[PDB]
Amino acid sequence: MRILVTNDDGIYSPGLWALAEAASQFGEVFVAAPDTTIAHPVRAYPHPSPAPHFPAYRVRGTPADCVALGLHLFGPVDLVLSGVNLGSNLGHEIWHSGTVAAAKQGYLFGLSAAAFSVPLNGEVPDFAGLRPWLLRTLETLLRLERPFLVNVNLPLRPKGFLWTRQSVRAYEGVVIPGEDPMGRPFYWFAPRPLKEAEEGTDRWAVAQGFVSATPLRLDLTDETRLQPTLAHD
Amino acid sequence: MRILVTNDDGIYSPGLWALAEAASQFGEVFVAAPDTTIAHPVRAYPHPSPLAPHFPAYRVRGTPADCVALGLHLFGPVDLVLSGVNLGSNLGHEIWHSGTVAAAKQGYLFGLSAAAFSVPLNGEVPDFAGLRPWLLRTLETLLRLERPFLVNVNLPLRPKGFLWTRQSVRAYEGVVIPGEDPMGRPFYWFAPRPLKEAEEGTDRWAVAQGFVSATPLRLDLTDETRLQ
Amino acid sequence: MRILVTNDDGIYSPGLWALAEAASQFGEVFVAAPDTETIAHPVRAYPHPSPLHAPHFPAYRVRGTPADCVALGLHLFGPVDLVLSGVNLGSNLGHEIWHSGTVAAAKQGYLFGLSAAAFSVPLNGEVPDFAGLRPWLLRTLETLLRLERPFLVNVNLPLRPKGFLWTRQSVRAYEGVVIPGEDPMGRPFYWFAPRPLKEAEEGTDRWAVAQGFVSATPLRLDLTDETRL
Amino acid sequence: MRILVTNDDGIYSPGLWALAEAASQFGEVFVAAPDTITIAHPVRAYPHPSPLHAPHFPAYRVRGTPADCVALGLHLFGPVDLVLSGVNLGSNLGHEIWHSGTVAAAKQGYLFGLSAAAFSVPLNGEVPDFAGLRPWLLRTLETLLRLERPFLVNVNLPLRPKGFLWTRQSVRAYEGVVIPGEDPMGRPFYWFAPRPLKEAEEGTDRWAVAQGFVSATPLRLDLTDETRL
Amino acid sequence: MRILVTNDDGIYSPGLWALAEAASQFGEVFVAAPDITIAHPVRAYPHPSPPHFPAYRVRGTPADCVALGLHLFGPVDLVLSGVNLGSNLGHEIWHSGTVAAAKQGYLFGL
Repeated sequence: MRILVTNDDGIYSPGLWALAEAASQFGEVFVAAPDTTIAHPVRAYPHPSPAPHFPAYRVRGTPADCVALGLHLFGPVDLVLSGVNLGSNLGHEIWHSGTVAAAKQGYLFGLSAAAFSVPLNGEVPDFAGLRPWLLRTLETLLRLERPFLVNVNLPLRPKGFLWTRQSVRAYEGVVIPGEDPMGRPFYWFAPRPLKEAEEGTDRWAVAQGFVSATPLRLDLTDETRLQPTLAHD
Repeated sequence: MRILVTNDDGIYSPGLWALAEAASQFGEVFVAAPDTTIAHPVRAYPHPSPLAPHFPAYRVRGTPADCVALGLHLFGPVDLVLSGVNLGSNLGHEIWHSGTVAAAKQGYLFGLSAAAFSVPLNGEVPDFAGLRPWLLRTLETLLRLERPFLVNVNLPLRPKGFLWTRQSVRAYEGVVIPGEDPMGRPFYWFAPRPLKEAEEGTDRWAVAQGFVSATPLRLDLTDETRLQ
Repeated sequence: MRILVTNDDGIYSPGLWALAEAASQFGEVFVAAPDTETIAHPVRAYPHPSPLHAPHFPAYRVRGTPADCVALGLHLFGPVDLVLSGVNLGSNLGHEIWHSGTVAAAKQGYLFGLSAAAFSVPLNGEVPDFAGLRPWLLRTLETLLRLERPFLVNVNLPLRPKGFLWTRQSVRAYEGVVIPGEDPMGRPFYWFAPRPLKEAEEGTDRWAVAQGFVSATPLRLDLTDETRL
Repeated sequence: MRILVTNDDGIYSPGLWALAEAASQFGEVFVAAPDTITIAHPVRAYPHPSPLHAPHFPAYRVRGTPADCVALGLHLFGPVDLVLSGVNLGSNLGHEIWHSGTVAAAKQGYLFGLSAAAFSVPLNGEVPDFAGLRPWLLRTLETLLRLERPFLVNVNLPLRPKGFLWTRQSVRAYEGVVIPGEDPMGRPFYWFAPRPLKEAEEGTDRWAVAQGFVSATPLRLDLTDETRL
Repeated sequence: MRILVTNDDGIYSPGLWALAEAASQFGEVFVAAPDITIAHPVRAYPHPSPPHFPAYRVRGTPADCVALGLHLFGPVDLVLSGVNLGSNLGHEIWHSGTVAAAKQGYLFGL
């Protein structure tokens, strides 16, 4: 099988190259990464892979742009992988994730897809010690009914793997006033969750030391509110 | 009832004032809007509501989410968070990265009822003197629902109805066509297009039929049918 | 003559309309601003209903940068004599002139061979009154239409101008102030609060505005320092 | 002498590390580059281990702008005698100098007193061979270290250099070419394709790199056009 | 495409799997089989299918299985009911539970 690897941090992110080297254990691997709805032009320049040579392209566009060009230039492609993003993509963060959107674009194009992320701020992800678990994870996804759309968060030092649901929490909008060093006022926006992540959620799983894998949906409709509204006698 | 009003087009967008005006008809309106992820600092300066009655307002040099948190601290408590009226649609796959929708969701995450308002664009501009009747009718409907609620609303340019809808979810084809600019440089045309037409009952379908579209949104992106 | 007016705040900026209105009092205006707020690239525009009817002039919102506006403007209303850019809601003084979008549109004008002027009014805290500034804008636009053309000026008008003043760019030195801190959550960070060593000195644009005088600084394109060459 | 190095492509660009290594041949090098305003703003910074195989470099990745890096670095490392910025992937010639992030960081170095330079290399197409360019960065740095301090220079190295040259910025007039066109869907749009009236002169930075010579241009901060003042 | 398969004989009928298996030869299959219009409680239970198509045993009627089938598995493009051990011809069509399930499917838009 053939795999397209992209991300949203750039063609130089070591997480991009760690994902591609790991994807290569299961198939032909091709890379298309970002430079940084309507028909637009996209410039794509061949990029030499800094490991087993991977045909790569540097795209002047969005990650979704990469997936589309990556399928054109490298088709056929059976799977679309996005990451590994330097930074988590858990709970409410899934919504806005660029990494996730890349995988979602692949699913919308009919392929199977998965986003991979690791937490930042402090220690940098050690990709050598993460290779085993990256591999294990890929081996599992590859045993799912296709196509699939999955969101993966790997902790810094994984001890396991778990299928998770998204953490969904309420917050109290904390606004704390303050003044900068030179006198100018401002507001410190810092929302705190009203409770701890329940077990079974992606956030929990990563805090316990497990690779979290969440199957995503494309439909945002709240049918439990819609259906009753649409009913008649 | 106290209503916080915001958007993502800017304190200067007419869409924003059309909505605050319409919301006033149901309660005391407060406005907080963007100027143009974790504990971060944000600035906010008073702003005179355009002249229409006066609305306490603020321009926030941050995100629509910041506006919502900043509005609840500056005019709290609040009963409802309305975001829009956005100058561009927010149907289907677009809901995902909607700034307008982002603001409303923020209010929801704070225990409040919320709704985003969008009017389709890229051609002509909306007439908010004509849209007002449909806006009022829509708010009136929303306010009868059980609280809290999270609804996404799209209004066609000149509406002739109203439908509770579901999100249009469609598959695509990665149309990539080679080409060069009249100057000589090569490039790739990316033109994604849906494998089919929007279905009856979806938001996209409703709007194309001249109807206002109202979709109740879920916060959980988890696909439970692939988890169990 | 014919005058193309743009800005970088967007087609709904009160400052854009104040400048077109203030311009139409010296010629035919044509607006082309970004609705969005260097190799052949697609650019589209849409007729936009201008809010000015005294007189009414053709407008366009462009899905592109301020520079795209200038270009599309010149092809849509060509030929044009003067390119105006502003009024920016915010100042564009001193080091700010470097990465200023407002100034950039005017600059793009000059390279297309026209005369150009960026206008800006300080903000932060209070909003300008374009009603009261109209006198000074007009007086300011007379002064520029006199100048040997082509020209490229950067105008800055205080909130309440009490005079004019041809000026020079303030070129101060700073010390990089950095203080450790920690957001409410206990997280550490650093405040990077740069502050100039001395005050603006007379003749400088920043000084002019502090005095209540409209500042207008002619600009040079060549950043080359011929002395050390 | 101590040297601070940064860029705008990020802490992972291999150009940041080639410049840093070339710098190390002249003194102690410290790095602060983006993980990826004038009012006091918060800036995060985290220690970042240098390359696995090469001299050890004390470095920091910062969640801020290149200018922020110059400031945080000076606070975390500095005293520093020189601020280097690059090697930027892509060039920074003629008009580009204004809206260049690379030049920007250097510029910030200057405003702080310290001497500084920016290095850029033409990209798009074939990537640069930093091992083949090392001899030229070393050659270039030797020359800049002779100039009287403080100084501020912009350097562009072609892919395969064959000389050096002290240039002046390549200024040129452009024409707003606007070809009408349509995409596949059938949608209409305007192709804005800016094009210079005449090839860059000589002794200009753009001209040199075209011949194959490294270019270095000393820069000014003052944008005022005195002759009209 | 995706397919929902049920019957009115129960989850152990060979007919049901002989149908699910033939159904999988054209798309993703999901099986929901048995154990009024007013709102009634329905329980389904994860059931191991004997290829491998996800399945459920539903403590409910066949209709219930199509309803539940879609909510726990759906969306879906087609409903299949059977194979029923026993014919459903002529006058018999009127009261067939096998046909009633496909009917519940059509009335649902599939």
